[PDB]
Amino acid sequence: FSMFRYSNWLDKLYMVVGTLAAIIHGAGLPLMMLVFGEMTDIFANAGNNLEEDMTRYAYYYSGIGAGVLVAAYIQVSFWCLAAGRQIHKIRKQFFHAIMRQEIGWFDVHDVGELNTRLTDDVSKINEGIGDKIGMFFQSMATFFTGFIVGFTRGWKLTLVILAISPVLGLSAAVWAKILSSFTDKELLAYAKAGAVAEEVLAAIRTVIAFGGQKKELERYNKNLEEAKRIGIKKAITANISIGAAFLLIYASYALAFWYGTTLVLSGEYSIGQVLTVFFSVLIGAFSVGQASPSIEAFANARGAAYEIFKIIDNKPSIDSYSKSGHKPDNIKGNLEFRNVHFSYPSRKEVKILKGLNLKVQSGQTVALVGNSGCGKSTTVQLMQRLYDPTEGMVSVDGQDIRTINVRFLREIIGVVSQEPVLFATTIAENIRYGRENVTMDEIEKAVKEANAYDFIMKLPHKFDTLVGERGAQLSGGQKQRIAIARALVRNPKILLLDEATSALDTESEAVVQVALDKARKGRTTIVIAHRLSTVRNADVIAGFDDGVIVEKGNHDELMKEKGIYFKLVTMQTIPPVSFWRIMKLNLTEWPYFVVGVFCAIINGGLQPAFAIIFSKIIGVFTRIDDPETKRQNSNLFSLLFLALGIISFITFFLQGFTFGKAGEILTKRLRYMVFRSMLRQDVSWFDDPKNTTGALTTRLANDAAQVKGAIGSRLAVITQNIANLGTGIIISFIYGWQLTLLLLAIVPIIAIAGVVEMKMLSGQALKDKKELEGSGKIATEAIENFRTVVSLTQEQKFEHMYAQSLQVPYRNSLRKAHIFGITFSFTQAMMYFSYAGCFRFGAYLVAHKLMSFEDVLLVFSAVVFGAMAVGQVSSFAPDYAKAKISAAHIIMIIEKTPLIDSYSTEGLMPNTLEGNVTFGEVVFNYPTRPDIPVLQGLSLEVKKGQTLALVGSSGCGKSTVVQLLERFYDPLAGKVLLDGKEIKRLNVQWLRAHLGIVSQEPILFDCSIAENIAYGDNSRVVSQEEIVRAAKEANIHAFIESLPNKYSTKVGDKGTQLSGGQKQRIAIARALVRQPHILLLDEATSALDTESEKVVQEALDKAREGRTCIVIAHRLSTIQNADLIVVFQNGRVKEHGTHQQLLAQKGIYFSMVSVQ
Ligand SMILES: COc1ccc(CCN(C)CCC[C@](C#N)(c2ccc(OC)c(OC)c2)C(C)C)cc1OC
Ligand SMILES: Nc1ncnc2c1ncn2[C@@H]1O[C@H](COP(=O)(O)OP(=O)(O)OP(=O)(O)O)[C@@H](O)[C@H]1O
Ligand SMILES: Nc1ncnc2c1ncn2[C@@H]1O[C@H](COP(=O)(O)OP(=O)(O)OP(=O)(O)O)[C@@H](O)[C@H]1O
Ligand SMILES: [Mg+2]
Ligand SMILES: [Mg+2]
Repeated sequence: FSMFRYSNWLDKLYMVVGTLAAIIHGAGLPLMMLVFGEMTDIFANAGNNLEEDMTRYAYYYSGIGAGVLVAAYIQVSFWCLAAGRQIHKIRKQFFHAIMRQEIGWFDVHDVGELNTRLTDDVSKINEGIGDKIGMFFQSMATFFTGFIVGFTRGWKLTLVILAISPVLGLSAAVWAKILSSFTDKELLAYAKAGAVAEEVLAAIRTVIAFGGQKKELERYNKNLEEAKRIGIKKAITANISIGAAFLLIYASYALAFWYGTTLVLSGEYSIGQVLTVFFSVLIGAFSVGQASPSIEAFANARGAAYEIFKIIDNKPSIDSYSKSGHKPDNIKGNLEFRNVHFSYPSRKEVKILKGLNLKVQSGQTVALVGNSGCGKSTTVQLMQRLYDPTEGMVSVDGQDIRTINVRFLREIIGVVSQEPVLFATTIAENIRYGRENVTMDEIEKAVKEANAYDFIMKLPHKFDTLVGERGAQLSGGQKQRIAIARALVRNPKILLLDEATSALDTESEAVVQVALDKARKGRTTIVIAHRLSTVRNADVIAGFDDGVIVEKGNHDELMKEKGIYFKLVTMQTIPPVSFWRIMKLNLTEWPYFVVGVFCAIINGGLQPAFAIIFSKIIGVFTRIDDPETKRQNSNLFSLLFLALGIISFITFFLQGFTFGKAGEILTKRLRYMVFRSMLRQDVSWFDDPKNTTGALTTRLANDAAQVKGAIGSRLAVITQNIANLGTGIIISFIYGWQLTLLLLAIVPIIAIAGVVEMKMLSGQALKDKKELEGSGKIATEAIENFRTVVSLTQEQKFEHMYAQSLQVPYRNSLRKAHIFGITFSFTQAMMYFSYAGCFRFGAYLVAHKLMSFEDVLLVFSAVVFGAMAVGQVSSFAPDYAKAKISAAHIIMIIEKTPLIDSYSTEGLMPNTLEGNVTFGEVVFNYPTRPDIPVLQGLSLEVKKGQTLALVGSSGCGKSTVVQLLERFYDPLAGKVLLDGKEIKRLNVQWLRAHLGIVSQEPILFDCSIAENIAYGDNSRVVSQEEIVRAAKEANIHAFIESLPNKYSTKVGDKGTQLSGGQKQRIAIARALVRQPHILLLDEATSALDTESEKVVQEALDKAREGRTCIVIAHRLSTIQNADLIVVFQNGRVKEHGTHQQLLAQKGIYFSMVSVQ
C-alpha cells in the first residue's frame, strides 16, 4: 500500500506545491552556509567599501531568509491542509462502509476492536501523512543541496566530510538499537514484578483475609532488585550513547579544523570556504539522520492504512445503500420459509437451522414454539434478512427476499427484539428516528396506542425528554413500550415481537399484549413470548425443533396433539503536587547527585568552551601576523577541541552513571513504598473505580518513569541549560557589549518560537482528540447497536449525523493547520533574519575599530549554537507536566493512610476468644452507593458450640454480612461486639488469622499447591506434614497425591488446570490448615458435583467440632446442617430460630423448603 493518497487529484496539486516549497526551504540552508562563508571570507580579508560589501551580504541573507520563510509557510500549510482533507474523506468513507457492512460480518469482528481501530488509525494516518512527509522532503532537499554546495566548494574538504559522516551515522544507529534493546529487556524484566503486583491486587480480598502482604512484598522486592539493576544499566547506556555521539561530533570538528588549516596554509580554499563546506556537510548529515521519524511514521501509517482500506474496500453481500432489488408498492401478507437451513457464521460447525417448512398468511398472528436455542430468534433474524439460508428458500408475497429491494423491505418491516435498546436521544428523537415522515400525528397515535402518554408526558420535556447515556433514564417497561411505539410508527406491512414483558413483570405484559392485539389485522404479527398465556390466544401457532418444525396448530390443537407445546403447558402448571516533597530521594543520592550536577555543569561549559575554541581557531587565520608557526598554535587550539571531546564523553560516563543509579533507586523506593501503601489500604478504598485493578497496575507501572524523569532529568536539563546560558552570556559580555545586546535580543525570539511550537502541538493534539471523541460518541452509539440500526434501515441518518459531526471540526482542523504552518515558517524566518542582522551589526561595530571580528564571531557562534543545543537538551528530557502530574498522584497515593490500619501495632488481643459474636441494629450499605442501605438493623448472635446459617435474603447482601464480620468495611450504624468485646478495638492481624473465612469462587494464586496451602497463615511455618493432614481432612490428601507432582505441583493462572471443584477443595484445605477457631463458608457449594459437594460439607461439619461455623448455602441440606438458622429480609431478620420452627412458619423459609 505504498501509494496511499487516493482522493482529490485537484487537491493533489496542493501536495505538489507543498513538496516544491519544502524542497526550496530545504535547499535554502546550504545557500545560507555559502553566503555565510562568503561573508566570513570578506570579514577576514577586511582584517587582512567594507560597509558596502557587508550591506550586500546582509541583503542577500535577508532575501534568502524571507524566501525560506515563504517557502516553509506555503509547504507546511499546504501539506497540513491537504492531509487534513484526505483524512476527513477517509474517515467519512470508512464510517459509511462500516455502517454499510454486513451484520453477520460485524458479529464476526469485535465491535470494540473495530471502534478502537477506527478512532486510532484515523489519527495514525493523519500523523503519518500530515507533515512528516513534508519534513522528510525538506530534509532530503537539505541533504542534496548541502552535498552539492560541498562538492562545488572543494574536493578535499568534501571528501573528508563524506568520510566522517558515515562513522557518525553508524554510531547513532548502534546506539539507538542498543537503547531499544535495553528498554525492551527492562520492560520484560519488570513484567515479573508487575504480574506479582497484579495477582496480589486482584486477590486483594483473599490477601487481606490471610494477611499475607509480607510474602508478596518480599517477592516484589526480589523482582525489583533485578528490575532496578536493568533500569540503571539502560539509563547508563543511554547517557553513554549521548556522550559518545557528542564526543564523535567534537572529534570530527577537530579533524576538519586541522585538515582545513593544513589546506589553507598550503594555498587551498580560504577559511570562509572551508568553514562553509564543513558546516554545510555536517548540517546535511544531521538532516539526513533527523529524517528518520518521518519514515517511521510513514511505515506505521502504511500498515494502519492497509488494514483500514482492507476493511473499507470489503464488498458486502448485503448492502444497505444498494437498490438493485425490486420493491412492489402493494405488499400482501405472505411469507414462505421452505427447507431453510441457516448456521451462524460465528459458529459454522453447528447448523442452527437445518431446514424447515413454514408459511405465513396476511395479518396472521403467527406464533413460534420451542425452547432456548430452538431457532426462534435466529429464525426471525433470517426472516428480517439479517442473514441468508445456508440451504433453503425464503420468500415474501411470492417473491424472494433477496430478489426485492432490500431497503424497501427493511423499511416496510418491523422487528422488536427481546432486549430492545433506544439511542441516547430524547424519546421524541428516538421516535422520529423510527419514522421521520410521521408528520407529528403518527407520534401521538403511537403514544396513545402503546399507552405512551402517562410515562412519556411525566418526564421533563414530555415529548423531548432526554434519555441518559444508553437511555439510563427509562425503565424496562417504559423502554419496551417506547420500542413498541417506535415499531408501530413505521406501520410496517408485517411486524415481529419477542419477549413482550420478559423484562421485570407481567404488569406491562397485559397492556403490551392488549396494545399489540389491538392493531394486528392489517399486518402479520410474528408472536414470540416466554409465557404460554399470550401464546394460547395466537390465531396460528407452529412449533420448532432442532432446526425443523414438527408441532403445529392453534393452542387448542396443540394441546390436543399433546406435543412439545403441551409439555411446556404442563411445565407451567486532581490534588496539588509538592515540589519539595519530590526531593524524597535525597536520602539516597544527595551526595551522589553532586557528581551528576558536576557532569551537567561540565557539559554546559563545554558547549561554550567549544564556542571559544572555535573562536580562537577562526582568529588564528584572522590573525594578520599569520606566521608559519601559527599552524602549531592552530594545532594547539585544534588539540584543545579533541581534549574537550574527551571531557564530554567522560562527563556522560558520569551523568548516566549517577542519575541512573539514583533514578532506579528512587523508582525502587517508590515501588517498595507505593505498592506497600496499597497493601496498608482499607478494603473500603479498594471499592472504587479509581482504584481499579488495571488502573492501579498501570499507575504502579507507568509512574516510576514519570517520577524518575521529573526528579532527575528535570534538574539535569535545568542545570545544563542554565550553565550553558550563563557561560555563553558571560563570555559574550566580556568579549564585547553591543554585539552581546544584539544576540540577546535575537536568540530569545527563536527560543520562544520553538517553545510555542511544542505548546501549539500539544494544544492541537488535545483539541483534535476532543473533537474526534465528540464525533466518536455518536459513532460508537451507532456501532454498538448496529443490529438495531440495520433493522431500522436508517443507516443514512447516522451517516448524515457523522458527516455533520466531522464537518463541524473539519474547518477548525484546517484553520489550526494553516496557523501552525504559518508559525513554523515564522520560526525559520526569525532564525535567518537574526543570523543576517547579527553579522550586519557586528560588521558595523568592527568597522568603527571597536570590536575585533574574532570576538564578534565568538559571541555570535556562542549565542546561536548554545541556544540550539540548550533547546535540544530541554527537548531530550521527557515532558515535565505529565511527569509532574504522575508524581503528584503517586505522592498522594503513598501519603494516603487507611481509616483502619491493617498494619497497626496496637490492638486488643486477649488470651483467647469466647467463640461468640453479636450484631444488633446493624446498618451498612456500601461505599460506592450509599443510597441503598443494605442492613436495616438486623439482629444476629453466635455463641460457643453453635453454627450459624443465613437464609431469607439471598441477594440482600448476605455476603456483606460475612465481609463486615471480617472487618472488611465499617458499619453505617448498629452495635457490634466480638464475643462481648470491641471488634474494632481488637487486634489487627489476630482477627484476620483467627477466622477461617472462605469465598464463593476462591481464586488460587498461581503458585505451588503446597505454597497455596501454606498461604493460609504466614508468620508460623507450615510443615509439609501439616499440609498433608489438612488435605486428608478436606478430602485433598487423595486429591493432592493423585495430582501430578503431589503437593509440588503449582496451579496455573487461577488454577486453569483444575476445575472449580478442585479450586474449592484446595481453598477448604487451606482454611483447615489455618486451623481457625471460627470458620465461615459463603455459597462455596453451588452444584460442584452435588455428591462431592455433600461429601465436602459433611467433612466440614466434622471439621466444625470445637468451632463456630457460619454457613451460607442454597442447599436444603445446608439449612438442615446448621445448628442455628437466621433469615434476612428488608435488611432485617424476617425469620430466625430452629429449622423445625422455621419450616412450621409460613415465611420465606417455608416457601424455600417447599419449592426446593
Ligand atoms: C530538524 O532538526 C534540525 C533543525 C535545524 C538544523 C540546522 C542548525 N543550524 C542552524 C546550525 C546550528 C548548530 C548545530 C545545530 N542544531 C549544533 C551545534 C553544536 C552541537 O553540539 C555538538 C550540536 O549537536 C546537538 C548541533 C548544527 C551544527 C548541527 C538541523 C536539524 O537537524 C538536526
Ligand atoms: N454466533 C452464534 N453462534 C451460535 N449460536 C448462537 C450465536 N448467536 C446466538 N446463538 C444462539 O443460538 C440459538 C439460535 O436459536 P434462536 O435464537 O433462533 O432460538 P431461541 O431458542 O429463541 O434462542 P435463545 O436461547 O437465544 O433465546 C440461540 O440460543 C442464540 O442465543
Ligand atoms: N462497593 C459496592 N457498592 C455497591 N454495591 C455493592 C458493592 N460491593 C458489592 N455490592 C453489591 O452488594 C451485593 C453483594 O451481596 P449479595 O446481595 O450478592 O449477597 P447474598 O445475600 O449472598 O446474595 P446472592 O447469593 O444472591 O448473590 C451485590 O448486589 C453486589 O452488587
Ligand atoms: Mg430467543
Ligand atoms: Mg452470595
